[PDB]
Amino acid sequence: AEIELTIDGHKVSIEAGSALIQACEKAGVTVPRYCYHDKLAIAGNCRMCLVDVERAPKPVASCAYPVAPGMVVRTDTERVKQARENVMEMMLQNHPLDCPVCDQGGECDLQDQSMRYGRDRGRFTEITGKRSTEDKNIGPLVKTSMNRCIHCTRCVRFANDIAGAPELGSSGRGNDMQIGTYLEKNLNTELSGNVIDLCPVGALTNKPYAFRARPWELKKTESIDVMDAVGSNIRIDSKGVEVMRVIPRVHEDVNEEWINDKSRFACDGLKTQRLTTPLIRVGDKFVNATWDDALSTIAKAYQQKAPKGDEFKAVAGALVEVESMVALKDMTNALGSENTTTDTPNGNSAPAHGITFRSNYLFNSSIAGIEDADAILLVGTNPRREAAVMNARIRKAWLRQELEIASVGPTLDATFDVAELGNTHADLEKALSGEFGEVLKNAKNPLIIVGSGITDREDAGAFFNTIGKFVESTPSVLNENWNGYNVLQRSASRAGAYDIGFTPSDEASKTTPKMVWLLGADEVAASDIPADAFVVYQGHNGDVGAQFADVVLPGAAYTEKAGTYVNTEGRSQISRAATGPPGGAREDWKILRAVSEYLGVALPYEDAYEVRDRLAEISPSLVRYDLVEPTVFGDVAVQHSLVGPNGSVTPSSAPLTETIENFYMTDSISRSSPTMAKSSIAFNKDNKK
Amino acid sequence: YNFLSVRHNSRIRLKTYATEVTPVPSITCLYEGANWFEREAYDMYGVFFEGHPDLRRIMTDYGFEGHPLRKDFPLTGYTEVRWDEEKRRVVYEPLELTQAFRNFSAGSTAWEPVGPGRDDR
Amino acid sequence: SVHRNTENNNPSIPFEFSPENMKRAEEVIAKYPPQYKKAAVMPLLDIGQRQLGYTSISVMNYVAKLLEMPPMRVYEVATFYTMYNRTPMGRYHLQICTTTPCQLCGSDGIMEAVQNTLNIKPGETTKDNLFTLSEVECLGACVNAPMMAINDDYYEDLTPEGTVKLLEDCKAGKMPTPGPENHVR
Amino acid sequence: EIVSGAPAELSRNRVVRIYQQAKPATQSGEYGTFAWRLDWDIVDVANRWENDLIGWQSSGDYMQATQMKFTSKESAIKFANKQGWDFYIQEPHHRKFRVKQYANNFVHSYGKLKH
Amino acid sequence: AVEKLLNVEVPLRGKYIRTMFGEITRVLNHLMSVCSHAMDVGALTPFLWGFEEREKLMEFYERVSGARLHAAYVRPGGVSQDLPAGLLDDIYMWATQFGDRLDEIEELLTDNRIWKLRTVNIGTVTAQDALNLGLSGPMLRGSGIPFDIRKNAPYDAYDKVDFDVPVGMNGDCYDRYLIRMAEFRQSLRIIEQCCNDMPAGAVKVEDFKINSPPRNLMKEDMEALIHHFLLYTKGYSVPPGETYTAIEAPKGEMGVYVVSDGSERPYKCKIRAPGFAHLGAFDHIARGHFLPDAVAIIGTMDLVFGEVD
Amino acid sequence: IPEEYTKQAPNRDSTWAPAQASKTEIYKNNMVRFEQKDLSKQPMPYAGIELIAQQPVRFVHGNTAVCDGANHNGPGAQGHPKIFINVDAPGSHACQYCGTRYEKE
Amino acid sequence: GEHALRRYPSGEERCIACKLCEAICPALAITIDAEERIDGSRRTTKYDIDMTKCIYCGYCQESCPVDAIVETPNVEYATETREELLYNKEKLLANGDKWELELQYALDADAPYR
Amino acid sequence: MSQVEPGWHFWLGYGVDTAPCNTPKEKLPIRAYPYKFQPNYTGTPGAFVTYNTLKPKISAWEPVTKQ
Amino acid sequence: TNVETVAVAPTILRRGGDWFASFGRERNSGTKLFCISGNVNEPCTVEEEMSIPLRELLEKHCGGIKGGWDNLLGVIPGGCSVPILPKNICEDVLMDFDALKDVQSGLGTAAVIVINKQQDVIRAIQRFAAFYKHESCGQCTPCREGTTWLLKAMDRFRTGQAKEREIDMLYELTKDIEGHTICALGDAAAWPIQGLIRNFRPEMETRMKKFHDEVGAVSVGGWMKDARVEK
Ligand SMILES: Cc1cc2nc3c(=O)[nH]c(=O)nc-3n(C[C@H](O)[C@H](O)[C@H](O)COP(=O)(O)O)c2cc1C
Ligand code: SF4
Ligand code: SF4
Ligand code: SF4
Ligand code: SF4
Ligand code: SF4
Ligand code: FES
Ligand code: FES
Ligand SMILES: [Zn+2]
Repeated sequence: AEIELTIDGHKVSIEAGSALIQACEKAGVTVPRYCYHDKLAIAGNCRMCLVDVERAPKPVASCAYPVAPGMVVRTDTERVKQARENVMEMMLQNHPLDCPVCDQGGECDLQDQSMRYGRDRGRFTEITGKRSTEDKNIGPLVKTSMNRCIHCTRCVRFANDIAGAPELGSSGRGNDMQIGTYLEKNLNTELSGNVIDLCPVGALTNKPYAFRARPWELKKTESIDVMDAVGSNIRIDSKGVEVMRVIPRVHEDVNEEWINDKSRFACDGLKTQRLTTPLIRVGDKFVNATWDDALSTIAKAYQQKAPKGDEFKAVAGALVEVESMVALKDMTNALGSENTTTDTPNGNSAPAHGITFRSNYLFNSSIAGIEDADAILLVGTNPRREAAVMNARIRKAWLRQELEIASVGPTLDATFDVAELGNTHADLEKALSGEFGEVLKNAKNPLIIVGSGITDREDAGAFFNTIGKFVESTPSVLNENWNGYNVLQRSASRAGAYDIGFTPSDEASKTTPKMVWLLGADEVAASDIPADAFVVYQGHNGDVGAQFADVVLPGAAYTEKAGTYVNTEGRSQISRAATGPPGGAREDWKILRAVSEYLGVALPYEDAYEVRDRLAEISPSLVRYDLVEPTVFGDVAVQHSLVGPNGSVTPSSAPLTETIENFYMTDSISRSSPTMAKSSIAFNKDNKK
Repeated sequence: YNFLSVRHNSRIRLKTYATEVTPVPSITCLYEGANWFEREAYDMYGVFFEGHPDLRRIMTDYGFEGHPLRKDFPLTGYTEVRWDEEKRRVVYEPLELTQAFRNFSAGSTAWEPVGPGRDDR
Repeated sequence: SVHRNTENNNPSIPFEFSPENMKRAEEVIAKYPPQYKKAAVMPLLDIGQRQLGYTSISVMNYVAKLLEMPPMRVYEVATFYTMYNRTPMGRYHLQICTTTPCQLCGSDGIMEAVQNTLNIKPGETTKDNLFTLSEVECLGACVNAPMMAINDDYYEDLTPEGTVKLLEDCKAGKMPTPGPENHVR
Repeated sequence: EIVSGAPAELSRNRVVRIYQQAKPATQSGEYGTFAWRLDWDIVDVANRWENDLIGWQSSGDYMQATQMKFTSKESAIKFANKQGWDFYIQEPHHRKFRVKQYANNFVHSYGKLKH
Repeated sequence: AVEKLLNVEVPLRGKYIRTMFGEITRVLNHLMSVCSHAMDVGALTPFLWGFEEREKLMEFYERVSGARLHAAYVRPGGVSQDLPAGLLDDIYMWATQFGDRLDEIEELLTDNRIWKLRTVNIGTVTAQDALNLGLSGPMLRGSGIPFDIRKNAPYDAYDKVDFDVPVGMNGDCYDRYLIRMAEFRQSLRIIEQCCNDMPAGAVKVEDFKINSPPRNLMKEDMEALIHHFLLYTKGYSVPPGETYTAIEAPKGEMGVYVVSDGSERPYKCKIRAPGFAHLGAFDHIARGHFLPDAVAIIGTMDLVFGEVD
Repeated sequence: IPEEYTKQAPNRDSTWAPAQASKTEIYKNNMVRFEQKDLSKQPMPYAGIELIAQQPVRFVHGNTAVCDGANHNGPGAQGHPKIFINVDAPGSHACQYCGTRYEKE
Repeated sequence: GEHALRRYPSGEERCIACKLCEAICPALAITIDAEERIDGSRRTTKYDIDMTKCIYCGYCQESCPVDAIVETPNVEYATETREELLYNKEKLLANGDKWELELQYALDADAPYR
Repeated sequence: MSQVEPGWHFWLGYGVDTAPCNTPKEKLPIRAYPYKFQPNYTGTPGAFVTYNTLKPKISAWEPVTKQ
Repeated sequence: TNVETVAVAPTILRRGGDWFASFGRERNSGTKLFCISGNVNEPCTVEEEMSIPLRELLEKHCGGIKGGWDNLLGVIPGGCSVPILPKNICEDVLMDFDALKDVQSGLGTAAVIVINKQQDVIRAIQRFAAFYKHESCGQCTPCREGTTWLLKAMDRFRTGQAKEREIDMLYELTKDIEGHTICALGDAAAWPIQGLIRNFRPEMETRMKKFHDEVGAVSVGGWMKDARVEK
């Protein structure tokens, strides 16, 4: 299972039958490459990674020559170097001259690795023309210049293997290979926008970023994703006030190379309609005002209404930070009561799995172990519509291994061959007792993934007690070294919200609200409003909620702060700010501390570290980062998630509706971008065939 | 230290290592061309010296603390402004807030070279 | 210049196949294992080609639907093969070999004779839509190098006189001919 | 500990970041892997505002753009405690071994087929 | 210092034009030094007469550089661009008269009894002390050690040109005057033979990995564009390590000490200036004089304080 | 932020904005310091948006169009570098260095 | 000289915001912002030269590949405010529109040497 | 100075042997059609001033309230 | 398997192993088929002994050379992808594999094309360049851009636009494609031009003599000017 090979004095042992480039990169030897990639299948196309191997007449392609035991491998024979110059010359004398106006100026990997391996006189005459290539439209989200495509075929392999939209095929021979389609139809798939970070030349590129920047002006900054519960691995390109674009950084457990395609275009959703100043309504006449004026107006209105007991319904918004939610819960409990629910359509009730025993709550299997699962089934969700990179790992496993996959509930087209078994709870219990009671018990480490959309419904009862009772009642695999019972969330911060323990408590839920803390709660805001509203909308990008507001608080978004976030697997991941907040726009937990000053019940903590100290005092899984093992309550948690909500709700046969209609317009950032409006109207006959 | 021969037309270099904490002795006891240069070394670094007369500042402002060629504090400096209107002619500093920050160069290619070594032995 | 062009010019997914073609297609598919089942795609495109000349995007989409395939892989097959003519083509596709032995025995003058007869640039078709020119490379048959092929078969050993007689005849009268004489020696 | 040559009150006020520079996903090439970076945060009110006359971005951070390039994380952190300000370290993330038979172009009975 | 650290060598056209430009620069520096010296001493006419052909040397920069006196004309990879024709034709006709006018400014200072008591054995610096002071250049060779760099560590084609170096005998300011006044009429020979021996060849470096591509074929070629692009974005690769390089600037030995990271930007550069060493020696030299002695002894040792730091 | 105007200038020879986010209002452009001033400070850009409509479309019956932009009096190369563009579909007549429109006929 | 922006014959504002003239201005006196303009190509949204801090190294001219920023020979200066020095896009396009005759003489004696 | 139309400014600074009213093929790139030539306006009330071209970078929200 | 190497299989399993081993060389063996075409007297096809004189092969079985033995200019042996033997070292070599492999020619197809001396070798090899342009697949990066650049060069060599060093530049760029593909189609494209620089260059220079000022003074107004290659 290990083999020594010698690359130029560097002996190194790697696994048998592996890739020679993997040996070179383990040996710390830089080998130039264009059509190799890590998480794609190997093609021999780019012909650059040539290396000299003993007992071989030709320098073989190190991307695909498998590891033979005990090889002598030279990357520095003059045949190798003075053939690499040869191959780079014969890659460049049909490339166009777009280098000043090609988007990847300091990132054309061809251009980057040209000077140290290349050759000056690309031989030409005015008589000679190279060739031209027809530009092609792949979608209004991706700008495309196919003149530059060096036919690395990384795009094709990505659209086939990982994306599952095979609509980007190759075409033609000779000079006349074009990539895309000659039906001229737009790609409208999930995670399409990974491909512009993937084509190593600037043939594919970003449409709203198109020419705005060029990568040495850019304070490239580590941060954590939003608009998905997975807490993806982003990195923000910043010009200093504006945010230019995002790049998915590498993080091998959680979504190793990819971004959710909604998360790629928060930049056009950021700098467009932010709340820069507090706004107050005279009434249908909505004027901005001084900060202290608005604070004193809020405190004076609180003293006017005096909502002392079991009132002032704060509600967890979609996209916030843990520290603001800690300030929210602590300020409400300091003020006198507890009424904090979430955005969900009538989730003014417990999520039918207790805040006790953390393992019951989140996606407690590892994201990598998804490709270690024998056969899984999904209920109440469309994982293409939510957490698209989770769908990417699903397809990665489904092409790798043999998995029996079934959807139950919503009718979904996902690219890994589900077997839908009804739109009803009775169909669910039938399918569990019928044949997956054989499969999941017979299989080795199965998983069972549930949507958040079922927790929205009043059918969080018998529908959810059925699957919990099945988890207990099939205890043979799902107890000790594996935990299949898992849910996903729509938003990221709802995971940390249920971690801190926002309570929907029925002693307080059966009352009417008279003060409302909206934190971006665009979804629930049409219903939950009284006449005596006094809606305090804190946040940014006032799409919905500011339109229902009484006082606007211009909160800073995720980009401008060190928002410690929780994924849907319980990992704490801490951010960094990449720009200051625009305008007045102070930071959110500081806003709630100042409200605690004016609405005169002050918090016991005000500096930066004190927030983290109280957060450690609340749940110390959130101060130790990105490493979770909840092995201790794998068995008692399903008892305490089953017996509680048992039979309080008769199983309603209302069908399992689609959780998200428009994926592209969500979350009060992606809700409000002219990128996502264009991609949302990319549904038409152009996409269909 | 770079030294120069006269009879032999031959340079040499001589290195020590010193910490901001602990000094290393000067070489002004041997000749007189030192006591200006070691002032320059002290001013640019805070590499403190020893056995030396007149270890002043030359290369900065006279009330200016910090040491510039340490890679601790950047190009702007901490307090570098000057203005004189109200407290008259007292050209007193502030927090140095520039008018456009030195937008850096943070690009880097694959790898420069591997050296073709040569030694006599 | 084998091009990969649009699909606008009145070829917009409206066609099918016919009765005996589906039976013959099932006969073709039966030569291939039941799982891992694509490899009949090239002869099935030939059956579509002989059913409907100038194999359009429509019959290709019908094949891709028929053999459970995503369509771009079928396009990726029919982007290679010069058999799969796309533009509308006349009754007799006229393929002149202009490769090296065919060059060295005078197919150059044969193409000159054809373009004197049919004033057509060698990548175009006749306005009558009776003939469509294509210079082609070596069909293997370097037997009598001034040969050409016409839409099915090979006509060995052509003088320009025999060529223009064939262009007169293949307007109406068929010439089931290898060559003027019989044998190869 | 008192700072000897640091005239600011940096040492009590700001959070600094020790991080391995991330592997860029756009280019292939990995020279940013082999450093360690010190970076002061922008957790500020100064924090690069907008100018009003020409419209540059005049900052207020006297040490906005500054990067050390260290060698080892523990040498980095021994410096960071030696000159003495509040840090936060960030662990890098590798890429995991996966065996790549180039021959992954073969099947049994199975529905899906690829390029 | 950089091209030593690149292991490259500029072609012969580049070495000859940098050598002749180094020697008109030497004419310019010693001319402005003697002129500002004599203005501080008190005579105004040598100052203005010398600036009259400093203006011609300003033009000879200007027909090459982009400005009058500062220039980005040298590069690490050789220079910016080859000369224009009328420059090389004119510079002979300049050097035809410059010896005559150098004699003309020489006739009223070198001989008079003023400069013979205005400069006496004044600021005598012995060689045992001058070596111990870190002095160099004109004051060193005024103290009678026949050593510079150019004849002794020959950078950039001073090897190939007949070059004779004046040597002092007395370490005063008078030989420090006369040694500059000899270096004029030694540098004019260099301008003569570099007008004669001027080859034809590439005036940048030969490859295009390191300096700049030629601007003609940067618009007809892929590779010329990528080299142009990266040479003006990321600078370029420099191999790691240290170096130090000293040449005799006309104020003394300038040293450049560069520690290169192995990256786009120099990890450390330390200059070394004769105007920072001679200024350091000034206290040991100035003792036992008067103030109008000290005014002259500033100007002798080339104290232009833009070469302090 | 108040009520004041001086109707003497549109955007350019073109009437409206030249591109995305290039405004021509003056009040947001700090009307404090335009006062006592001629308005004959230079509005000289003619907004090259208008100058492609000045330009006539060029036809090439090949398939690949070379573009230089260089003059036929200059001794040195002065135009934009040699981009080869395609004339294949009608519409893509755009040399991305000059905006000269190349149509296939 | 003073940084006049050239255009083509019938000029479509020859600068493409290619940012090469940014990355070598050794006092960072260049501040550019760019955008895809309406007609498809890329143009300069704003173009900024700190004539406070332009050393006149000419590297801007030595690297702008379409030869669109050009050092003039004109010494036409001496403003009374800094606010009359900070050249925006309109000043430079105006300055190139004021003369290209002199610049055409300059390039046609220099471009076979640049 | 600056009353000189700057095509002649070489011929007053010796940028060319030939007077600029000689060659027509060198002299004509001009179809940027007006040539108004403001000399210099410094100290004059109509001095040049400057301004950001674009708009603010962040685009504050518009106060629209629903019910 | 090749169709001809499997066509002999039942006959060679009904006859003995010594039957096929009776012929040719000590390592090369048996009879192989010959398709003889090009500008010859009688274009024909036979199935004959390996290791025969090519002159006896032409003269005894296919008429001969159209023009006779003193009117060839080159012979293409074996494949299309084989270098051309000259008129003197085609006289007495063999028709095997291994000895002709020692005369640089791997006769892997055994299909012989013979040319009159009154015809252009340049047009033949240029036609092979266009052949590989129609037949390069697309996976190899060097093969496509290679064949395109070779076609662009051989058009210049037909018309005589090249310079004397461009011959060796062409040889170097053919050496660039000599071992750097996936399949041997690129090597097959690299063989005829490497055969062109071998045994030849009086006639490259003779065609290039037929005008002056190579890389001619042109302008490229909207298309190119002053010359063009094929369109
Ligand atoms: C680019 C290339 C093209 C080839 N074309 C043919 C062909 O058209 N007909 C043929 O019989 N062999 C052809 N071959 C040789 C095949 O590889 C052949 O099937 C192989 O040599 C089988 O060996 P065999 O002769 O023992 O059967 C080609 C080889 C290469 C590299
Ligand atoms: S990909 Fe674009 S930026 Fe990179 S070398 Fe090619 S043309 Fe230039
Ligand atoms: S689409 Fe991009 S990544 Fe894919 S082959 Fe083309 S240029 Fe390469
Ligand atoms: S001339 Fe020099 S200082 Fe001025 S903008 Fe150009 S590069 Fe910068
Ligand atoms: S160098 Fe050219 S393309 Fe780049 S910003 Fe300057 S004028 Fe524009
Ligand atoms: S040699 Fe083969 S694989 Fe390579 S490009 Fe040519 S046909 Fe394709
Ligand atoms: S990936 Fe290794 S050669 Fe193309
Ligand atoms: S010679 Fe052309 S077909 Fe065989
Ligand atoms: Zn153009």
